[PDB]
Amino acid sequence: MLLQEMADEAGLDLDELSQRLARLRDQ
Amino acid sequence: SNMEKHLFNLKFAAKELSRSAKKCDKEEKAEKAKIEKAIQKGNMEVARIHAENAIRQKNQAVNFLRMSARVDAVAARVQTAVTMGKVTKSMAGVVKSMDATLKTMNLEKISALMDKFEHQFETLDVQTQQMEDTMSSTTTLTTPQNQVDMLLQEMADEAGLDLDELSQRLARLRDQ
Repeated sequence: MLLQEMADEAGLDLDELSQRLARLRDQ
Repeated sequence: SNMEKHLFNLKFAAKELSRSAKKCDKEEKAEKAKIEKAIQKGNMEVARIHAENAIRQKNQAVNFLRMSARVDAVAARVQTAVTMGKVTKSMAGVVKSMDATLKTMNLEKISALMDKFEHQFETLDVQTQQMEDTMSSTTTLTTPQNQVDMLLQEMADEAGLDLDELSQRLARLRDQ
């Protein structure tokens, strides 16, 4: 987040995941 | 830089050749006068040497003038080059500056910032309206509506241009 913010400033472009993995584990 | 001083030297040599041609011209005049004042005394050789000297002065003068014109043209060309080079350097500088600025202050950042400006001042309008409502509610006894209306009507009739029972009836309705 810090890098993205400071890139937007300097002007140049560059949890649910684990939950879904848990879903798969339960499956 | 070096080109500038070299240009200065070129123009110096140009005007030097010019003044040298003028010097040769005035020397030609002087020799022509000396031959006049010498031929009167019956000197043929002295006149001859004076004459050839004058012709040499004239020829060298025209040559110096031609050379001066050439060098002036060359120096003018070099001046053009120097000025164009300064312009090019300045344009490169502003190009670098604009590149840095645009990379820093891009179009997207501009748009976002301007939208933020707009929304901020809309919020400020809301604030002003809130304060308007409150200030109009507070200072209401000292600024009735009927009084100001009567004043406006009277002063309009003067300047010449056209523009309790209610609550009692509402009370009647409330009682009904």
